[PDB]
Amino acid sequence: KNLGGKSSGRRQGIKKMEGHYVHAGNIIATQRHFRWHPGAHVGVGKNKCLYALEEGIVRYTKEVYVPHPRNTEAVDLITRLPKGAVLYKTFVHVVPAKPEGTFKLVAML
Amino acid sequence: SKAVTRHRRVMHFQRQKLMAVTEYIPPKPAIHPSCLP
Amino acid sequence: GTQRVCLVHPDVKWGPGKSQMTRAEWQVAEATALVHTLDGWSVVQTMVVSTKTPDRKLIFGKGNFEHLTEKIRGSPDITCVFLNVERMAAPTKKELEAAWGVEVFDRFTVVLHIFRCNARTKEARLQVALAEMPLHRSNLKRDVAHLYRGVGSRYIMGSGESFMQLQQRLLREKEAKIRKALDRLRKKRHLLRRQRTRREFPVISVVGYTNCGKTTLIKALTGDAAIQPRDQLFATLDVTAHAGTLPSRMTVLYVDTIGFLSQLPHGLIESFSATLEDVAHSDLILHVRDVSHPEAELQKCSVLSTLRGLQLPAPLLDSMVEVHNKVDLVPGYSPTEPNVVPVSALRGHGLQELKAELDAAVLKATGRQILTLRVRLAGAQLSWLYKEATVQEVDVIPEDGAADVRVIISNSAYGKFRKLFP
Amino acid sequence: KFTRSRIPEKVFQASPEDHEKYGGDPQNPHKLHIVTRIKSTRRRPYWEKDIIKMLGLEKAHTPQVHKNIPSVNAKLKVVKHLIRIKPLKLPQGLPAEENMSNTCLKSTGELVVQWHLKPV
RNA sequence: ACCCCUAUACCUUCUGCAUAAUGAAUUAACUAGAAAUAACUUUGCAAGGAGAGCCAAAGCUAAGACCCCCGAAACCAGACGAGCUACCUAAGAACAGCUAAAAGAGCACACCCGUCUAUGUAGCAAAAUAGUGGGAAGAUUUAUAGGUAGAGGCGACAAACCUACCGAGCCUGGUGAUAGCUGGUUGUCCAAGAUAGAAUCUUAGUUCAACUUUAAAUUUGCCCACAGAACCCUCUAAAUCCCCUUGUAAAUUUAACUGUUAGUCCAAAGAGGAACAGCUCUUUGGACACUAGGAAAAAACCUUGUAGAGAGAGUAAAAAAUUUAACACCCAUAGUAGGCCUAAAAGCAGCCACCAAUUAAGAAAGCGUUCAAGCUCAACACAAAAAUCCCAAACAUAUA
RNA sequence: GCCUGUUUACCAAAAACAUCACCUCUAGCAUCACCAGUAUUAGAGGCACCGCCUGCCCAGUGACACGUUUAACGGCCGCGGUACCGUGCAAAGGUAGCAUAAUCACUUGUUCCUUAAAUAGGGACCUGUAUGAAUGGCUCCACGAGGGUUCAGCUGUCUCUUACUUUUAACCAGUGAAAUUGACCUGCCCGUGAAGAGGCGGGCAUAACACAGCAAGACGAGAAGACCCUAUGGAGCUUUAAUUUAUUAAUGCAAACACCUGCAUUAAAAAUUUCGGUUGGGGCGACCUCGGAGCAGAACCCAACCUCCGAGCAGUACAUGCUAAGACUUCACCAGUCAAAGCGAACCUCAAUUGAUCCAAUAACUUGACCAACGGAACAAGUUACCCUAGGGAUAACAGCGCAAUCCUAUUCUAGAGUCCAUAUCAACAAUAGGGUUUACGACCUCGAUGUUGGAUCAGGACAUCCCGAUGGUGCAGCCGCUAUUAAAGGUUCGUUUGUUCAACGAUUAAAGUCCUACGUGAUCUGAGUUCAGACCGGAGUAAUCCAGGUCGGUUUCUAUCUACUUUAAUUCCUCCCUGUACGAAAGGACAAGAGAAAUAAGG
Ligand SMILES: Nc1nc2c(ncn2[C@@H]2O[C@H](COP(=O)(O)OP(=O)(O)OP(=O)(O)O)[C@@H](O)[C@H]2O)c(=O)[nH]1
Ligand SMILES: Nc1nc2c(ncn2[C@@H]2O[C@H](COP(=O)(O)OP(=O)(O)OP(=O)(O)O)[C@@H](O)[C@H]2O)c(=O)[nH]1
Ligand SMILES: [Mg+2]
Ligand SMILES: [Mg+2]
Ligand SMILES: [Mg+2]
Ligand SMILES: [Mg+2]
Ligand SMILES: [Mg+2]
Ligand SMILES: [Mg+2]
Ligand SMILES: [Mg+2]
Ligand SMILES: [Mg+2]
Ligand SMILES: [Mg+2]
Ligand SMILES: [Mg+2]
Ligand SMILES: [Mg+2]
Ligand SMILES: [Mg+2]
Ligand SMILES: [Mg+2]
Ligand SMILES: [Mg+2]
Ligand SMILES: [Mg+2]
Ligand SMILES: [Mg+2]
Ligand SMILES: [Mg+2]
Ligand SMILES: [Mg+2]
Ligand SMILES: [Mg+2]
Ligand SMILES: [Mg+2]
Ligand SMILES: [Mg+2]
Ligand SMILES: [Mg+2]
Ligand SMILES: [Mg+2]
Ligand SMILES: [Mg+2]
Ligand SMILES: [Mg+2]
Ligand SMILES: [Mg+2]
Ligand SMILES: [Mg+2]
Ligand SMILES: [Mg+2]
Ligand SMILES: [Mg+2]
Ligand SMILES: [Mg+2]
Ligand SMILES: [Mg+2]
Ligand SMILES: [Mg+2]
Ligand SMILES: [Mg+2]
Ligand SMILES: [Mg+2]
Ligand SMILES: [Mg+2]
Ligand SMILES: [Mg+2]
Ligand SMILES: [Mg+2]
Ligand SMILES: [Mg+2]
Ligand SMILES: [Mg+2]
Ligand SMILES: [Mg+2]
Ligand SMILES: [Mg+2]
Ligand SMILES: [Mg+2]
Ligand SMILES: [Mg+2]
Ligand SMILES: [Mg+2]
Ligand SMILES: [Mg+2]
Ligand SMILES: [Mg+2]
Ligand SMILES: [Mg+2]
Repeated sequence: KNLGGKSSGRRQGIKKMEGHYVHAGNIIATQRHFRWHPGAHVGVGKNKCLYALEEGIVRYTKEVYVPHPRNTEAVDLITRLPKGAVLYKTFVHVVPAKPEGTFKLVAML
Repeated sequence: SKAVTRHRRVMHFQRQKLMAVTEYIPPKPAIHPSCLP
Repeated sequence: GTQRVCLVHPDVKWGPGKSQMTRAEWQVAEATALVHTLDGWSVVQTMVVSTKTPDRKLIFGKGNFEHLTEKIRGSPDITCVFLNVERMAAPTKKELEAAWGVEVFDRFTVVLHIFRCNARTKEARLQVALAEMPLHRSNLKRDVAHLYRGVGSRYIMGSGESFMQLQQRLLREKEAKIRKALDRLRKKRHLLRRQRTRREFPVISVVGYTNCGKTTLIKALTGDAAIQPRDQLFATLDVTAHAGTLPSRMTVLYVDTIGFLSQLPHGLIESFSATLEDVAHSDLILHVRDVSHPEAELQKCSVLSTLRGLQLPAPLLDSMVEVHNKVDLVPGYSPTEPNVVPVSALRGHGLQELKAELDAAVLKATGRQILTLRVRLAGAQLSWLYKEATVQEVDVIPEDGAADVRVIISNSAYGKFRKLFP
Repeated sequence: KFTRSRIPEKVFQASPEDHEKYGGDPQNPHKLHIVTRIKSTRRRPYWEKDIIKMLGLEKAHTPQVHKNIPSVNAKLKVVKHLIRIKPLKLPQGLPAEENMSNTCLKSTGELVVQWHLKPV
């Protein structure tokens, strides 16, 4: 009577924990729902996977959640929130390590 | 056998030893109070 | 078990089984009450199907049977089918169960279930096992190919106990053990009555159809508040004796019995054995009829047929006092047939007249003699008579030292008195 | 499921009664542990086996000297049910290069720096 | 010499064998690992090597070194078979006696057959003997010669018979058929070595992973401090991941491979079953498929493991404890037989009131009475049982 | 079954096959069968003498025709009303006959006869929705080593065995095998254990060897189990399984002027090959791929014929374009994911929502399988008991073993039965224990065999006692009883049907016990039942063949090497009397004591 349910695990979750050096483009965490939200220098794919937009150190923090005003469901949740209440979410940041570049003497004209 | 059984499940010998060692020992009041004034 | 029942009532038209006295609506109402009795399930669907050959294996014709099985299989909510056909034969039950995909119950099986589920007696359990012994086609709702070839094939030149041989052996052994246990329980029930018989208590069996008010009548007669009549069918499960006092100051046992049912093998119900043997050994039979019920004639016919089949003594059949209960329900009622006492058990209208009537009946039946006897005072003759015989009246002659006592005394007690105090 | 055991911190907080019983002052703690494997690693988890190998306690009843520092203490806490831990005592102080070849670890836990094998 | 103490043949197979699972009487002899690719080692020559061809961005050339045995029912081709048997062809032979009368007639010999019983069962016999029985002038039996041949013949169809074993003969050959299946696989010694899964006409197998082995290159491998890893869900576990130190010495990568991918119990979290199974299925860990000691014997419990000799020593785990049911003695008047109720129901059949006096007593906490009467209480005083035969012997007291 | 005959040589002799008779179909003809024959003939068949008959149906399939045919395959009903009055449907609604049948089950149908007693037999039935008419139906004369029943007689079949002769046997002499055999210095009990020990643990026993018997064990010898499963192992047979028509026969078209050849089409006959997997053994049923949620609370990953939900799209867009760092990855690979920057532009939603290679279509771009057995053979089903081989105790049936759901037993509870009264005897809801007799469930030993129902024979053991003994209670007046404690020394019947173990019945008994012992015991016996080979009936299927349906028949091996063993104060009934006494109102009716008789068992 019970059919299906044979699907294997997605192997989703965090691929880079805090303090891990991460290169640009590396996937930090794969998730089905928004468990960890994108922080600074972290981009989201179509499937909600978080990838490092810069080369640096991954840091997980708790930050206030301010959704986009056009996110109707979240805006409604906020509108129903009592005064003084602030939503918090777990954000993943990539603290860039190297500088954008250096100025080098190329020609002594 | 499940952890919860309708009968008293047999304990592993080390657990049995642990229970016997950690049995309650009442305080012996030296001289029995019954025959003290 | 929270079952869902389809009540299939074969309405017999023409030929044997055609009921002139009762109607299909009444019979299906009776079946609905029967199934409600068990506290577990209720009728989800009811179908009255015309049938002209009730004696055939399938009861119904080919077209009607196909139509019935069509609905039964189409409707999934049904868990079982109750066939208001008294008793089904084993082949009929097998065919109907296979066709309809669910367990099929008849009146006999349903009553056995009432006894087992309500009166959880060993008699009922053993009777259910006895009736359940025929066991094949375990997986209903589907015909299962089996291919039993090669199981227990000959090893050298012979084979061990095969299937349908082991089944036969188990069937025979189980039947024997159930019968032996039932015999033991019957012997114990007989043992229970030895002291009562020795004390020679006049014993009266109240018999009648279910819900006629046997329990209520016994409550009214005895005055016992512990007796609790109920509106449920087969409420008075198990047989019990209650003491009561008659206007002649006599003590009499009323045997509250299990109510009888129409279209039911009472002799083959083991739980009814106590009732049947108690009415057999009863000194008088009190036939309670609920004249208010529309099916009164059918109920009387069924009860009388059961009593006749019991092969009771001719004097016991005769003098059976008939009491028409529930007379208050009928606004104005007049008993046309003589020698019937109209009473209202709840309202206690004709109870005094009934008491006098069956008091005379007991005096006739038990053989006790009403007589005036002279006893010398201080002899303890008077105390002995007080204990061993009912004492209607006492008149002491102050001068003589004797007393004339009007007493109803049995032959045994009279002989004992004459010998003990010549 | 059977898993690695997390010992609550309160277990390793000595009391004054324990100090009196075992003769160790909370101030000025001992520097080195003498550790002896008194129990087999057989029938014990692979992690305990590995910790024993790391501590170098493969041979039973063979004393080994270890630092009394938090990390070594953590390993010893992991495998504490298989080992006997005692404080290394130096009645004559640390052995010098001159007497490095005359040392002996007495059963009391004292590393005497002179071993004459003669009656006192 | 035996007596003493210790010791559960071997091989194969298996989760696990003394196993009452396989093989083996024993001796002698015979009887079973064939090889490419790519690598590794060692030479030679060297941007070239090689005795045309081929390879080459250190290669090329040469050598060394890894790949078993027996076993089917089968399939097909060509021969050989009808001296047995099935049927037929030619031309022959036999059938006493009695009853009946020109008979697919009866009894009954010879003769043919083989109903039933016994014996026999490596027998006298690879189908018999003794008795018994069916037919015995016919569709009979039978001698001789001939014919029908296997994708076939023949058949009063019993899948009968076709040279003792016909669901389709036998021989030879293809053929050393093939077998994921069973069995076997022969000198010494050391070392490493039991690991998730996926796919599969696939779960008796195989390939890839994982594990394992070898060699080589390199540098981090394991343990692990904070900090850190989600809401749903109100609470919500043992833990885990990550992880510098630290204690350690391993790890990753490169090259070449096999074998294991049919598993048991124990502790723990669970699921199914019946909170059964020495049951089944996952997960963490342990042990076993290796040594030794212990729990009696003992794969899985406990102790302990790295190997030798010793007629030394300290130890590890390691021996079950329980024996259980007494109990008050005295005394009871009472307004009245509290009312109603009932034939009477009077503490004591039912309901309501349920007070009150005597020093002290519930309009009575239980028996009894037809109803009463009579006897008491509160109140005064004073654990287990089964089938061959129980199962070490015994012991309560000499200093842990 | 008409009969005489025939058949599985070597387990079935039969009811099976044939058979006269009847009937169906086909054929208008000669120089090798038919046949040296010619429609009263020949061949292919069905059924089965005879007697009465053989009913209705051509809708479907087949065949023949261009609609016919059932003595071709085959089929031959319902509904509503109260048997007949109407109606639906069909091709026709099973007609005559017979009927518990050799005819699914119910089944030991219900009756009468038969017997003391009958699951047997015979005669009957409002007896079959699974009887039934040349898939032949009834009747019947004869006949049968056919299958049942039976009168009478007969008898050692048996009650109940004994005696003797011969053979065998044992001893002496001559000659002289066979399977078997790891080695054996080869005991019993209990426990253990690979779940049944001569070898292991604890006990007990124990000089040594012969000879003759016995068959409880050596899971004894024997045949690499024929039962069951598995193998991408076979083969036989059937088809309406897949692929073909090479071959024949027809036709049509060519070619040649009917034959021959080539090409097609249709049949007949065949040929080759297959008959998935999982699976609490196999089968049936269900399932096979993908996604979400629990189991799996917290990085990841986790099984289940476990619990639940869903998917095999849809919508919007036409940059839903091109490129490219770095990463993830369903534990392999295949496949699947995310994506910075850049070019070119503007200024995808969705959990699943799918499928490789080859090969086809296309100019190309691209498209193609509910290949769902979803990592996908390009295309193949049944059945086998006529079976075969290789294995498997990896896997079922018997047995053992685990367990105790089921089963059985005992206590606790104090509601309720018991006129009153829980406990004389019981007992609901429940609780706590014990046992290992059942049905299971598990699949641990055994498939290079552990022979497995019932019976005979002999029995060993338990007591949870049926009888005999003692004892307490009783709703124990006596007689019968009921219940409980103790007791296993001894005993525990003969018959009818039935294979029955059992059951019923007949007659008894003091009683006619419940069990265990491989449901004791087949190297002691029997095989009646029982899913080997033959055959019939009913049913299923197109057929082969099949049915835990019936029924008739059907090969019972072993010379003993080892262990073990082979001469170890009795119960009960009845008769009289007590005694018509005690007891009892009567009905009835005892003990104890005493006397006498027997029956069985043991030994002579
Ligand atoms: N009006 C009326 N109703 C009555 C009378 N007697 C009985 N009843 C009703 O019928 C019911 C019968 O219940 P019981 O007296 O227990 O039934 P019984 O006669 O024992 O029958 P079973 O329950 O079948 O045993 C009563 O409970 C009342 O509901 C009567 O005299 N008059
Ligand atoms: N990719 C693909 N290949 C196909 C498909 N259908 C057929 N094929 C190819 O053809 C094979 C199947 O052959 P068939 O079963 O004969 O195909 P069919 O289309 O049913 O019939 P034919 O056209 O007669 O071949 C496949 O294995 C492919 O090679 C399809 O839907 N997709
Ligand atoms: Mg899931
Ligand atoms: Mg078979
Ligand atoms: Mg042996
Ligand atoms: Mg062996
Ligand atoms: Mg084997
Ligand atoms: Mg052998
Ligand atoms: Mg010949
Ligand atoms: Mg003659
Ligand atoms: Mg003749
Ligand atoms: Mg045949
Ligand atoms: Mg055959
Ligand atoms: Mg031959
Ligand atoms: Mg080979
Ligand atoms: Mg080694
Ligand atoms: Mg050592
Ligand atoms: Mg008192
Ligand atoms: Mg014949
Ligand atoms: Mg004949
Ligand atoms: Mg012949
Ligand atoms: Mg034969
Ligand atoms: Mg013959
Ligand atoms: Mg024969
Ligand atoms: Mg015939
Ligand atoms: Mg007979
Ligand atoms: Mg001789
Ligand atoms: Mg044993
Ligand atoms: Mg001998
Ligand atoms: Mg045997
Ligand atoms: Mg054998
Ligand atoms: Mg075999
Ligand atoms: Mg094959
Ligand atoms: Mg991956
Ligand atoms: Mg697949
Ligand atoms: Mg057959
Ligand atoms: Mg075989
Ligand atoms: Mg079994
Ligand atoms: Mg097994
Ligand atoms: Mg298993
Ligand atoms: Mg063997
Ligand atoms: Mg006893
Ligand atoms: Mg059994
Ligand atoms: Mg037989
Ligand atoms: Mg047939
Ligand atoms: Mg038979
Ligand atoms: Mg015969
Ligand atoms: Mg024999
Ligand atoms: Mg013999």
